[PDB]
Amino acid sequence: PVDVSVSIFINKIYGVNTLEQTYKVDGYIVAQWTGKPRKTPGDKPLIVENTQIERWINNGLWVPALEFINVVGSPDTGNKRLMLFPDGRVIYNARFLGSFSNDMDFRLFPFDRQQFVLELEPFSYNNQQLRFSDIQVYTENIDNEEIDEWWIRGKASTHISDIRYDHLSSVQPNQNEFSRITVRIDAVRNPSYYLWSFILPLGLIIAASWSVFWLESFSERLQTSFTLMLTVVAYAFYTSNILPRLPYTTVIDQMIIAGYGSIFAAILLIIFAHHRQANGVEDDLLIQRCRLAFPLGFLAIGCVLVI
Amino acid sequence: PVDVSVSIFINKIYGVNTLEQTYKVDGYIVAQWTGKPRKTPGDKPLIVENTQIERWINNGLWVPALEFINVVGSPDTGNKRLMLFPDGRVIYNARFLGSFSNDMDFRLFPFDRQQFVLELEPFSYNNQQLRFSDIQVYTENIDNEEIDEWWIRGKASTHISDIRYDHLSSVQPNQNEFSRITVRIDAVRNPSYYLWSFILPLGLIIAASWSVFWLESFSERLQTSFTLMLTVVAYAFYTSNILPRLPYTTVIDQMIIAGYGSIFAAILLIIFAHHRQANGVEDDLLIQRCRLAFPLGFLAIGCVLVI
Amino acid sequence: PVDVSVSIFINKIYGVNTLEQTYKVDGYIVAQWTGKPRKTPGDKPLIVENTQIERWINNGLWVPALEFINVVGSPDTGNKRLMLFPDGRVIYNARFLGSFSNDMDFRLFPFDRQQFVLELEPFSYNNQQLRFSDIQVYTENIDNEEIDEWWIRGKASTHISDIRYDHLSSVQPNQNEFSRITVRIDAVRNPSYYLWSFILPLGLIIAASWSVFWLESFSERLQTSFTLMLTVVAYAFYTSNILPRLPYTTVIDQMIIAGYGSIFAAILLIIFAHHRQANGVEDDLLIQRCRLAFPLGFLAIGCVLVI
Amino acid sequence: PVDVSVSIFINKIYGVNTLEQTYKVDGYIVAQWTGKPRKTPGDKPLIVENTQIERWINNGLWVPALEFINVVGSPDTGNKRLMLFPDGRVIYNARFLGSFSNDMDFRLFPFDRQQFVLELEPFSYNNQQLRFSDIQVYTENIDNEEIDEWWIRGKASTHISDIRYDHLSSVQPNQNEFSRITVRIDAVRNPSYYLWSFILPLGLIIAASWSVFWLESFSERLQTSFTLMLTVVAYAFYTSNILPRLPYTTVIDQMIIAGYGSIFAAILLIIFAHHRQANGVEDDLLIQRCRLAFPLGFLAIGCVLVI
Amino acid sequence: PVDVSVSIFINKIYGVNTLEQTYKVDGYIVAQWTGKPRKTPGDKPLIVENTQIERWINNGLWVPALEFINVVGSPDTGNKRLMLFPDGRVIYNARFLGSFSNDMDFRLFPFDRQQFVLELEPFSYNNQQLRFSDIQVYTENIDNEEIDEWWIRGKASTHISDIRYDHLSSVQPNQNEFSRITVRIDAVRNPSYYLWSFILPLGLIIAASWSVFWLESFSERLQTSFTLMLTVVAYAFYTSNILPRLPYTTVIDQMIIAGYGSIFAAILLIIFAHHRQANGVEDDLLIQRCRLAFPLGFLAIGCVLVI
Repeated sequence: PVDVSVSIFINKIYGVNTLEQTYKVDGYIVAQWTGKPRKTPGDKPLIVENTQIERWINNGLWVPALEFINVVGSPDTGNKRLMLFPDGRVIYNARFLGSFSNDMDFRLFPFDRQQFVLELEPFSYNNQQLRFSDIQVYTENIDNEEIDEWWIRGKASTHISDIRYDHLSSVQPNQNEFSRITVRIDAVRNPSYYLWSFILPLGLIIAASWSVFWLESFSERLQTSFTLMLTVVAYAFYTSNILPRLPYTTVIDQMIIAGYGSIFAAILLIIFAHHRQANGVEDDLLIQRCRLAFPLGFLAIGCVLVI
Repeated sequence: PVDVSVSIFINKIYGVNTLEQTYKVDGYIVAQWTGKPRKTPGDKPLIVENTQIERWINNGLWVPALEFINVVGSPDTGNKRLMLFPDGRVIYNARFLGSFSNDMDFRLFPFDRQQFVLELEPFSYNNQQLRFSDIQVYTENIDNEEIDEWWIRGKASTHISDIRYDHLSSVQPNQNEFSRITVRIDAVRNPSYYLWSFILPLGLIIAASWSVFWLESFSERLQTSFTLMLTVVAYAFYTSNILPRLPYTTVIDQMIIAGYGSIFAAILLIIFAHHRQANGVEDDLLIQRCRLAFPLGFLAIGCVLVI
Repeated sequence: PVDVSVSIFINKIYGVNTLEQTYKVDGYIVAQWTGKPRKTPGDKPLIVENTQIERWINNGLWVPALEFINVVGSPDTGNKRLMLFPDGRVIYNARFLGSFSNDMDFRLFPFDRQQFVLELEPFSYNNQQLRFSDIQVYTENIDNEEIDEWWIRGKASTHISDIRYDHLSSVQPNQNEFSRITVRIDAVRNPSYYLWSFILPLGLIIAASWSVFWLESFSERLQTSFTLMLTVVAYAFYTSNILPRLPYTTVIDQMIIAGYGSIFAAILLIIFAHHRQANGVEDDLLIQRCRLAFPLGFLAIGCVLVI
Repeated sequence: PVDVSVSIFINKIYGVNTLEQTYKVDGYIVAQWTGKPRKTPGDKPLIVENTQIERWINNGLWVPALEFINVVGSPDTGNKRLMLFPDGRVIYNARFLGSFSNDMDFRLFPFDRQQFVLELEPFSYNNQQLRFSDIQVYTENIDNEEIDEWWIRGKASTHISDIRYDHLSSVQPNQNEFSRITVRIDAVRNPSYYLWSFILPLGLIIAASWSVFWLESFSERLQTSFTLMLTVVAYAFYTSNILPRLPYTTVIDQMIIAGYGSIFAAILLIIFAHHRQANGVEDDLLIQRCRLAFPLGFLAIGCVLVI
Repeated sequence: PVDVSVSIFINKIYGVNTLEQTYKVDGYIVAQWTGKPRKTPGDKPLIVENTQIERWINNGLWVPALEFINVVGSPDTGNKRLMLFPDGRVIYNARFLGSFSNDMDFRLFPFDRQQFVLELEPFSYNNQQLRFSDIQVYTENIDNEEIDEWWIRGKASTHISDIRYDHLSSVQPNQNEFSRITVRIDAVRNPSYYLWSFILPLGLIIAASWSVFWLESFSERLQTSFTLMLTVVAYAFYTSNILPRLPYTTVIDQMIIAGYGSIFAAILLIIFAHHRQANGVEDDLLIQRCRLAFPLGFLAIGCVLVI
């Protein structure tokens, strides 16, 4: 087995796609291994760039294809370099920009943690193995964080391992184990924007919705909630058109549903007060004064949103 | 005829496009067949990656083109591999990401079932036939389902068959039958998000629309429905801007239409009550109290939405 | 002149772009012609796939470039095949996905008819002519129509002809006529979704707008139309954000404008009634009761929308 | 210097992008020049298509690269053709689709004039010059204009000239002048859709906003303008979401701002009338009757929108 | 070390993407260096265009790959040119369109300053160094500025330097320093559109929100703020759907939040006035007349938005 050492430099992690559960990574990859020594011009190592690499491979230079197990589509690679040493060893250097996949849970929306992952594994060779993995994620931990969308809690953690494929080729003696590098980078979302521009106003609006009980008339109390209704709908619109699309409800999504319910419960009470009596217009003076039953009956149902 | 055995590994099914009736599939394809034995370095099978395959084909290596009958556009293929065995046999291994087409009915929207399909068939050869088909869909049935948009029912069902082309080339003796593999994967949509964030509020809103009859005045009853009107419009907007575009009405779409109608029917009654009398302001005390005729006259018309 | 026979198989017509007046077509193209006989391995016709075709052309195999006169950009071509016959003849088979252009009138919007068109013409040769054209549009007429956006009237109509180019090269003897195949496929839009989700509610809303005249007060009548105003605006928004963009007004667009006008005319009358009198608050009892002058004065102006 | 004659056929001008100031052009380019005579099979001129051209260039055929000075990105080129004449001359024919840049002023929005421009100039050669330029813009002036977004004045105006580059290579004797063809096509926007669907309703809405002064009460007059406010906001939304994005205000944009102001001025007057008195509820009978001071005080400030 | 002189011509800086912190740059790059003299046809320098450059590199012509350290993805390069001089020197000329990355702070939104940056560094060679950098940004400072989105303060400032890479290859003697050119161009945003179409109306709206205190009734005062609420929400929607997406709050964003708060504070006061008394309907005549406490209590909290 050939010992291949891998170094991965990560430049930029961006463009998360919530629906597809993908994210974009720009970086370099470096692979080193040793082959039989060679005569290089002078005795300085030889440099082979881009189009020329192909030529050396035709004359039988071994350059194993390393696959990103979890790229969606084939990465855009920039410059490629072979550094051929006279003492045999070989260094492959290439820049890449790729879309990568991972299981991503967005349920705690505005405050969710996520992990960006790279998985490197040789495409054709079970033989030849990964010596060691190094991830130079030379961004910076707690710096421009508030200028950037995601806060990195790395550095990156690595993990070389062996993957067994059951249903393999017609090869069987013992060629079903491939060497796999797995990089993980942890991150949390920058919850600021969503608190101040979504959670907050949603609160104010839901709260204000409660001030319907301090209206004198019944005709006032009822007609007004039809406007609070329209308000939550507009806010749902605004909220859902700007927030990331998902197949499940988020924190915010539930708040909105709550607002919908609070306002509908009120309409039930408001109408009940007016007809649970012993006359015609005896609004249960006590009930129509649940101007406290709601606010904290909602901050009770609102502390079971987090049970 | 050459016996070609195909194995298809399916990594990710994502990005459904409702309007175009397409979906994205990332995976590997493996084809094996046997040709006349060969001298391979050592006697170990020979590996040929990417750019080199082209070269071997120039020297007359037969590698038949296998077409995805139902890809829209040409798939993005990652790494290619030929494994050449000394005892003759040949294995072709390639990664692919492609957009695939299928008839898709989205009429039951939030709770629709769908089937993702691959169709493999040789591009040029009626001769050479498909030995057997294997689909390793190594995701997992009922696991992270609630993190993912689609729930897979699978495993995949396969189907080798023969397709006859009537209008063919100038070849006629009997060369109009092609071997076609057909993979099918079943799935249902994750109806959660749509129930709690769309169906529910739409219900509340339509229900609340009925509380218009518990308004004392007529001026109150009528003026208020103009707001309920605006509310349904807003909700239609919200609904249609976030939901997948289609050329037909869905479940939700009908609910919306229903809301439109309920509110328009009420406006008719509300105005009729006020002028079907024997004076000037004799609102049919009985009629203006169809505060039950509607809710269940709608839950009757609402059980014929599902007849 | 060489006799070239063309067969075009059409798989999918999708992705109409209203603004650019383009549509997407996926299919195969087949060209056959006869050249000087050849020695083929065995005496079975020879198959040449993809990359190899290029090689044969280098050794002087004539394969004339057939251009799609009306593609926007250059088509994505999948697999290519040369079938070389020993008795001379040659068959070119290629899959294609392209964006095609045609004059498209969308003025009758929800119920417009359109025609999808292919135009094939040799790129360099006025010599060599198109023998006959066959379009196998093996979809199905009136079948899944209600699952699909467009209903095909077809089958396709063909028409081989000669195009004369005035301003041509320095060639003049008589080399300005090119053989052009022209395929046409007719289609109508699936007007369902738009009737039930747009035309209908727009009607209800415009109608309901008329119930403003059945309000008792003047303050009621006027203040309320400001809400009907806002409603039409919201509906315009909803309507225009979901409907296809165009540089002209459609049917629906006019309805919307009508709604705008009806509501503005009403505001004029409502205010006129209140001040065309002999006192201060003598609303022309007769006029404020044009609760029929509008509905049918609009179904009169609404039958001149179709004159 | 070689005399190169250029002819440019323009098929389609579409996809204007207001923000980037770019537009899309599909067409053919034709270049002709004369080199030393050649032996062509027969004595008929020779045709060389696509992939073959590259080969002839390897054997030392001179084919100068003509650059589109103002393409954004590199054009998608379809078929290429070399027509090699026995008497020396050479014709290069290629189809192209590119995105082109030009200074574009969109300030008169719905009625702006624009000019679509091509700029052709040899990439490497100051030597060799452009003989003459011909632009066959065979669309049609005033024909389907109302089906198309842009109305072409044209025909196209050409202009061959010499561009001097100051900071040039290490070459200095006098090699800093390049031959540049510059095509211009004039066009005006199809202002229909925007008049009837935007300018008009905006008018109606702004007008109707004035009918607030014909409300009897003060509570009526004030509360109602808060709805007119909301209406303008909605109309701004509708307007800005459908109109082309720009970094400056358009005609329409100003109307909107006007509506905003009129409504705010009214709220000032309405409130002023109610408190500029000698009691408590003495609304300046005269002032509250500026039901004419506004409409024409706005058609005065509205004729200084065009000073 | 080889002395490489670089000149960069910048044609267009466009398409800023706020979320990804990237911008688009179209331009030319020119590299010059000197190698061993050569025999050129005649003694005129030799020109080598596009496809041919590749050939010369195969015969061992050294053309070092210069990487844009900060491109996202790999640039689209148009025409390439080698100018080979007989006296040895070599000039490389290429057009490029690329997406470039930089730290971008958008917190002062409508009036933010930004800097567009290019970073050029040899891909493989620590040897060979950058002689001098020249950026010809031949646009124009304060000219068509009001037609363009961004105003350039330039001209461009350069900075050639040495970057040390710690974790490098197996090379160690002293080969960890690479020559890096860094270009910077300064710019400010054209704040017009946003002042007149966003900041202004937002002001009017927030101001008008204060006129709620000039309402006579309490039922009037409270019911009306529910409409002002809905208005701010609609404006938030309009605002956020048209403005650039970011992970933080901007100036405008805060104004919006302020409007939300002002309107909520008012609802608190309005309700407090009505129940802080010695009876039932004694609205603190003094308090309900904070028609000045707010406007300037907000222009006080509004001058701490800028502390």
